[PDB]
Amino acid sequence: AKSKNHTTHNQSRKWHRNGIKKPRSQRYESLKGVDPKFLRNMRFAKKHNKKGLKKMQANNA
Amino acid sequence: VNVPKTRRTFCKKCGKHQPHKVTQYKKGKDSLYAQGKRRYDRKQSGYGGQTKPIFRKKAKTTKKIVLRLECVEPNCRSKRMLAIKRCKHFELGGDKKRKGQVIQF
Amino acid sequence: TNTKGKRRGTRYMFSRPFRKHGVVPLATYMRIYKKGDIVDIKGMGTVQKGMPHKCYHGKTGRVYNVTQHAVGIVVNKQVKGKILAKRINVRIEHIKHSKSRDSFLKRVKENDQKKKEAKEKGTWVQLKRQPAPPREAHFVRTNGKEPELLEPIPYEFMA
RNA sequence: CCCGGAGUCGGGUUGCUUGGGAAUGCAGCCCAAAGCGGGUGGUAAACUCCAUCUAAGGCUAAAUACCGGCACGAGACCGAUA
RNA sequence: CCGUCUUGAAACACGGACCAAGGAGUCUAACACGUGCGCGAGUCGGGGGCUCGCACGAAAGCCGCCGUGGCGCAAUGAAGG
RNA sequence: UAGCUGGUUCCCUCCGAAGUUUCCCUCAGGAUAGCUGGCGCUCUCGCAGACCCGACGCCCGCCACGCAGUUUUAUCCGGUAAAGCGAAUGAUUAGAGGUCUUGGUCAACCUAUUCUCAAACUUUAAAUGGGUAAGAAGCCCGGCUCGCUGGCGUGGAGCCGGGCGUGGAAUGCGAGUGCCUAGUGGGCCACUUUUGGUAAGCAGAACUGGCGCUGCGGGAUGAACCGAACGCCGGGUUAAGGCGC
RNA sequence: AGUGCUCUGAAUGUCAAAGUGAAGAAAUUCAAUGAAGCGCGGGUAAACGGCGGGAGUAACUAUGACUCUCUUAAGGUAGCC
RNA sequence: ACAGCCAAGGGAACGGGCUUGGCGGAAUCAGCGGGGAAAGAAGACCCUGUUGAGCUUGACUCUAGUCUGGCACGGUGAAGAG
RNA sequence: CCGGGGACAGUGCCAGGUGGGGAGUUUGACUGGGGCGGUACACCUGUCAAACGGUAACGCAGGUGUCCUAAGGCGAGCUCAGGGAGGACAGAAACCUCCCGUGGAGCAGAAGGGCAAAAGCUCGCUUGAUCUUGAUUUUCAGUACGAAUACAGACCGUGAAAGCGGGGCCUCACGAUCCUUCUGACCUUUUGGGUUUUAAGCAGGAGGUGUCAGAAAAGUUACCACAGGGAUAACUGGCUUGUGGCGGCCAAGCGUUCAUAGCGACGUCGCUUUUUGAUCCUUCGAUGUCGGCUCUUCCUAUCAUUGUGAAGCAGAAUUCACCAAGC
RNA sequence: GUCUACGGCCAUACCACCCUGAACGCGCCCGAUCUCGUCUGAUCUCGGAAGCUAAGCAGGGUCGGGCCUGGUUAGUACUUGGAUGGGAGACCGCCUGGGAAUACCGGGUGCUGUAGGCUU
RNA sequence: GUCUCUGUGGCGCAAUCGGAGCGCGUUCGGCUGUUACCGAAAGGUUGGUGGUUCGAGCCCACCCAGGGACGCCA
RNA sequence: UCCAAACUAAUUU
Ligand SMILES: [K+]
Ligand SMILES: [Mg+2]
Ligand SMILES: [Mg+2]
Ligand SMILES: [Mg+2]
Ligand SMILES: [Mg+2]
Ligand SMILES: [Mg+2]
Ligand SMILES: [Mg+2]
Ligand SMILES: [Mg+2]
Ligand SMILES: [Mg+2]
Ligand SMILES: [Mg+2]
Ligand SMILES: [Mg+2]
Ligand SMILES: [Mg+2]
Ligand SMILES: [Mg+2]
Ligand SMILES: [Mg+2]
Ligand SMILES: [Mg+2]
Ligand SMILES: [Mg+2]
Ligand SMILES: [Mg+2]
Ligand SMILES: [Mg+2]
Ligand SMILES: [Mg+2]
Ligand SMILES: [Mg+2]
Ligand SMILES: [Mg+2]
Ligand SMILES: [Mg+2]
Ligand SMILES: [Mg+2]
Ligand SMILES: [Mg+2]
Ligand SMILES: [Mg+2]
Ligand SMILES: [Mg+2]
Ligand SMILES: [Mg+2]
Ligand SMILES: [Mg+2]
Ligand SMILES: [Mg+2]
Ligand SMILES: [Mg+2]
Ligand SMILES: [Mg+2]
Ligand SMILES: [Mg+2]
Ligand SMILES: [Mg+2]
Ligand SMILES: [Mg+2]
Ligand SMILES: [Mg+2]
Ligand SMILES: [Mg+2]
Ligand SMILES: [Mg+2]
Ligand SMILES: [Mg+2]
Ligand SMILES: [Mg+2]
Ligand SMILES: [Mg+2]
Ligand SMILES: [Mg+2]
Ligand SMILES: [Mg+2]
Ligand SMILES: [Mg+2]
Ligand SMILES: [Mg+2]
Ligand SMILES: [Mg+2]
Ligand SMILES: [Mg+2]
Ligand SMILES: [Mg+2]
Ligand SMILES: [Mg+2]
Ligand SMILES: [Mg+2]
Ligand SMILES: [Mg+2]
Ligand SMILES: [Mg+2]
Ligand SMILES: [Mg+2]
Ligand SMILES: [Zn+2]
Repeated sequence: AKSKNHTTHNQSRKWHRNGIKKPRSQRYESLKGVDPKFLRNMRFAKKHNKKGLKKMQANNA
Repeated sequence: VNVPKTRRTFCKKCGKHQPHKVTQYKKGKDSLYAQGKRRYDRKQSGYGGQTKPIFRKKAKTTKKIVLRLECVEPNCRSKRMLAIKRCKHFELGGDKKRKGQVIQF
Repeated sequence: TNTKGKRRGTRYMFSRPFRKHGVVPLATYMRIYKKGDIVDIKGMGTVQKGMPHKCYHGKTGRVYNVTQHAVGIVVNKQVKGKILAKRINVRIEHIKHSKSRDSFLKRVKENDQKKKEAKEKGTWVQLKRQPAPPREAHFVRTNGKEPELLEPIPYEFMA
C-alpha cells in the first residue's frame, strides 16, 4: 500500500566511504568560456610572439 | 493582444531593418501526395481498421500566434515567420489605446 | 514536496539590511577584479540582473573571466557525493574582495622583507606562526592586600 | 525474298503479399492495345536522346535437398527410474 | 527445528512421516571488456581445390597475393561531394 | 506468457553492501546515479649498507610531495533558539492626562504609560554550523608580443630570461587514475530537534549511531538498551553489571 | 417533448464512387451535377418509458372546499396500501 | 518436523519446547470432545496484476447481413426532350 | 411445349449508409484497505525546515494554463497613500491652494523580495518582443525541455552624452520522436543523360500530447476464473482511550434553616478495556463469522443475604458507606 | 579659521527650535530682447548686478527627540558534547565548552580625498 | 466532507445581458342603490460582509438560512 | 344572440 517517501538517512556515510574529494585543480586550467573578444587578442599576441626572438635573445645575453 | 500591421525589423535577405507587413499565419491545406500521407493511405487500405493513433484530448485552449512578416522593399520581398506568446483574443491593426479620455457610459 | 523555484526561501537572504535600502553606494562599482583573485559572493536584492543562485550566497571563489559588468567565478559546490567546480557569471554588485587572502598577502610581503635581512645579524627569525603555547611561569603580587572571600548567596524567589 | 504467340499487354480500382518505398509480385472486376511496336532502365508526370531485351507456346542432365524406406559403417553418446 | 519470504521466525506463518534413486544457469548466435597465444600495417582460409588405396583419418598437410572477401589502415557531410 | 509463488546440489580463504537520487501507465518492476568486488596501471617512500655499524658534508640550520567526516589562525556567510512589542506590521488588557467635534456628562479622538502574544511578524541576536585561505602553480627582478584597451612610456593578458628554500600553523596519513562489474532501489529502532493526531508498539521528516548482516558479557526472559565487536588456545586483568541462597 | 419505430420527399440543406465540364505539357486541380442515409415534417404509449413545487384563506381553535402563483411532454386519474 | 503436564513473563503483541516458578513414576482399558490457533482445500470475501473469461452498451476499432448508387452481362422498335 | 413476367429482377465487382447480430480489445495512477471525494499527477510564493544548501505527509496559507503596441524600449519632467488648514453654490465625497508626508501608495495578477530628481505617474520618440554562433546557471544523472544569466558578431531605437535596450522590476505562465504546414538558400538529390512539373532533403517557426519525459479506450459479474498478497480490508488478539463506562478533588449553589445527610455548577485529576473510533503488528498454501440452547469457572465496580457505620434514621419503608463474591 | 566645485564612507551627518555669521564665495535678488519653456518668466531657460543676510547654507546652543557607542541587564536566557542523573510525568539539576537581547545608566553628535578661494 | 445552487416590493418570482420588473395585492378617485371593470399613485439595507473595478443586483473571498447531488466489500 | 355575480343577525305599520 503506502511506503516511505524520502530520506537521506545513510547517505552521508555512503559518500564518505570513497571520500568527498575536492576537484583536483591543475596548473593551466582551460580557457573555455572567457570573453571572445579577449581571447582572439591573446591568440594574436602569441601568433606574433616569434616576431622578436632576435631582439629578445640579444637582450638576455 | 493588438499588434500593428506594419513594423520595422530585420530583413535577412538584405541585412538591414526594413519596413514589413505583419500578417497572421494560417495553416495550409494538406497535400494528399506528401510522404506521410502516402504512407498513411497505404497502411489504411484493406482490412485492419485504424492503424495510427487518433488523439482526441485537447488540453490546450489557445495556440501560439505566428506572424508572417513580408518586407516591402520591392525587388526582394522575402517573408519571415515570427511567433509570439499564447493569447486568446488576437486582433491585428486594432485601435490604439490612449490614456486621456473618458470610458465609458 | 517543495517547489523548485529559483528564489524559494530567499525572503531574508536577498533582502536588504535595515535602513540600508535604496541607492547602491557607488564604490562597489569601482573595485578592480583581476583574473585569479578571491571574491566573496553575497547577492543584493536591489539589483535583479546577474544575481547568483541561492546555493552560492556565502560561498567564495576565484575570478577567471571579466566582462563589462560581470565576472566569472569558479566556486566549489558540494552536491551530494562529490564537490564539483562551478563556473558562474555574476554582475559585480553581488560580490566583494575577500579579506581571507589579504592577511596571507600581508605576511608574504612581510617574509621577503626579512629574509634578505636575516643573515647579517645572525638572526634565524621565526616565520612559522605557532598555535598559542601554554602560559609560562610567573609571579602574582598581592601588594599587601588579601584576596576577597567569595561564598555562594542564599536562594530567594522572585520570578 | 521471308520474318513471329491478344480478353494478352497495358491502364484504372479492390484485396492479399513483398525490402519494394506515388503501388514488388499475385488475383478479382471494369476498360482494353500497338507494330521503327512492345517490355525494362528501383520517385508520381510531360518532353526528348540513348542503352537493353523480344512477353503473352514448349523441352532439358549436372552441381542441390532428404527426421520416411532398403542396406551398411562409425562415435570423447546412454548404460535398464538413463 | 530446520529451509523460506520478511523491518522482524522457536512461532499460534508456510513446506517437510521415513529411506533410496533421479532432480535445476545449459547450449548456439551476436556483442562488450579483461586475460593467454601467433603474426604484425597487416591479418585470417573460414569456402573451394590438391595430395599411397577411407584402421586412427569425417583427421593432418598444402595452395597464393587461389587474398575473392571480411575486419583494420581516413574522416566528414542529409547529399552533390 | 507470467513484473507473481516455490525450489536452485562440494569445502576453505580474502573483500563486503543496499532499501536512497532522477525518469518511467511507475507504486509486488525496471532504467539511472550512489554503495560493492575484481583486474590493473601510474608514481612515492624506499628496501639498506656480508658479521660489523647513526652518519660522513655546506661554527648555524634543514629533512619530499600531496592528502584529511580534525583543530588552530585569519576571514566571510546565515535570521533559528532566545529576546522584543514605552521599535514597524499584526493580535491585545486596564486606568490616567488633554480637548478639538456630524457621539449622545458619556464615548470617539489625542498624548504619556500599562498587561499579554506571533510557524506563515521583527530593530536586535547566539550555541552548533557552512565557505575560502594559510606559497615555488610562489615571490622579486629585467625584456618581448598584441589586430584588445588607450591623453601617455596607458591599461590588461600572454611570452622569455634571471634571482630567491627558514618547504612559511597543529596533528595524522602513501597517493593518483582507469576499466569491467554483481547485489540492492519493501527497511526498521533509539538519543536530541521536529510535523499531523486525544493518543498509539500510530503516520511523516532532520542529525548521528545501531539492528537488518552480529556472535559474546550484562538487562531473569528480548532484533534495536548498557559494555564490548569474534582466527584456535594458556596465563593475567578489566568493562557494563554485580557479590544472602 | 426524450429515445425508438414508422409514413412523406416538396423547391428540399448535407452527401460517395462513377460520370460531365473547364484549367494544365501531363500527373493533377477546380466547378457543376447530386442515391440511400442524416437533417427537416407528420403519425404512434396493450412501443421503451414518464406522470411538480410554493404561498394565503371559514366570525374559538385546528383544518382548508375556495384563491394566487412559479412551472413541465402530462403533473399520478379509478383504485389500493 | 520433532513431539506432547501447567501459571506468568518476554517474544512476529494468545508457547509443547525459551526464562522464572509449579513439578515430573512404567504399560494400558473403555469413554470424552477443553486443547493440539486439529484434519479436509496454494481463501471464495477483500486488494493487487499493465492475467482472464461470461454478459451489456451511448466505449474504441471492426464485421456477416441488409439498404442504396455505379459499371458489366443487356438486346429491339417507337415517340417526346436535349 | 403452354402460359406469365422481361432488359427490369437477378448475378458479379466497386462505392456510401446501416449494423452489439458477430469479432477483437480497453476500461489511468496516487491513496492511513479499496470505492466515493479530492489531485498532494506539470508548475509558483510564504511557512514547516531544526540561522549554508537540501529535506516528508491526502502538512498548513495561497496561486497558475493567462494578460500586454504598451503594461515592451530609451529619454525628460514630475511624486505617492493619507492627514491638516482654507476657498461662491459645494455637503460625508466635485474642483482650487498652501503645509505635513521614508513610501504607510503604486508597479497586470498569488505571496515574498525590490523600488522615490525611481522600477511609480505623465509627455516625447520608437520596435532590442528582431538576426546569429557558442559558453554558463537553474532542475539535475550534473540528461532534455522550460526559464534565466554573462558575452561576442550584425542591424537598429533612444539620449546632448555616458549609456541603456535583444520583452514584461525579480521568483510561475508551458511540450519530444513521427507526421503535417509555413518560411529560407539564383542550395542538394529525384537512380542511363538532359529540360520542366512533382517529390525527397538541409535550416528555423507552428499545429500536441494538463496522466504535463508525451498509449488511441466504456461498463458489469452474486454464474465467475487464475497468479499471488497478512506489502492490504472484514471477525479474534495487541498498543491507545477521543468516545463509551466508572470514580476522585475544589465548593458557587440545592437541601424551609444549613456547602458537604443526600447532592454538586464553573473547573480540574484519574482508573477501566464489556463500546466504538483510531491503527494495521500477527494470520489470506483458511484460526468455521451473530444469537439462543447446554455447562463450568472467574471478576467486583454489592441487587439480595451475614456482620456493621451514617441520615433531613420515632416505628415501618427507604437512601449513603464499610468488611465481603460464601450463596 | 573657513567656503566653493566634484566626491568617498552614507544620521556621530537626520528632525525641531534658538543664536551668531569678518572676507570671499554661495545664495536670495533685478529683468524678459535673444535661446528655451510655461494657464502663469512661479519653476525651467536666458540677460544682468540696484539691494540683502531675512531665508537657504555654515558654526554654535537644547538636563531636546532620534542615531552611533559603552555599562548594566548577566555568566542570565539559550546551547555543543556527556551520564545506568533526578522526576509518574511535564520538565529540572550537574559535567564539559560556548554565550545573548530589552527596559535602566553613561559618553558622543560627522570624518575625509582632489582642485580652487578667502582669512594680514 | 466535497461540489453546485437559491436569497430581490406583502406574496410567487424577473433581468444574470458589469452601464431595479411582471402578475397579484394594497392604498386612492371612479362606475354602482351598495359591495367585476376603468384610472392613478405608492412601495425595495436588491441575505450579510469585504474584496475587484471607469461602474456591481450581476464578478470574485467568507459567514448565514435553505435545498440538491455524489458512499458500500464485509 | 359581447360580457351582467351578490344583497341586515340588529326585528315593532
Ligand atoms: K452487496
Ligand atoms: Mg521505497
Ligand atoms: Mg475497401
Ligand atoms: Mg507483410
Ligand atoms: Mg526516376
Ligand atoms: Mg520444365
Ligand atoms: Mg528396469
Ligand atoms: Mg528395474
Ligand atoms: Mg526406460
Ligand atoms: Mg541396477
Ligand atoms: Mg509481516
Ligand atoms: Mg526459521
Ligand atoms: Mg505466536
Ligand atoms: Mg506462502
Ligand atoms: Mg505438513
Ligand atoms: Mg542423487
Ligand atoms: Mg583481446
Ligand atoms: Mg508487480
Ligand atoms: Mg514478495
Ligand atoms: Mg527560515
Ligand atoms: Mg521564540
Ligand atoms: Mg532482508
Ligand atoms: Mg552511552
Ligand atoms: Mg392516490
Ligand atoms: Mg505449538
Ligand atoms: Mg478438541
Ligand atoms: Mg492464495
Ligand atoms: Mg487463490
Ligand atoms: Mg504495475
Ligand atoms: Mg478480455
Ligand atoms: Mg460507437
Ligand atoms: Mg463485444
Ligand atoms: Mg490503485
Ligand atoms: Mg540547518
Ligand atoms: Mg526618469
Ligand atoms: Mg549586440
Ligand atoms: Mg517597465
Ligand atoms: Mg528517361
Ligand atoms: Mg444478479
Ligand atoms: Mg500487517
Ligand atoms: Mg471520557
Ligand atoms: Mg443554603
Ligand atoms: Mg507501518
Ligand atoms: Mg482448520
Ligand atoms: Mg479449531
Ligand atoms: Mg467491594
Ligand atoms: Mg524669475
Ligand atoms: Mg543667511
Ligand atoms: Mg541670520
Ligand atoms: Mg539626546
Ligand atoms: Mg420573497
Ligand atoms: Mg457484492
Ligand atoms: Zn527583401
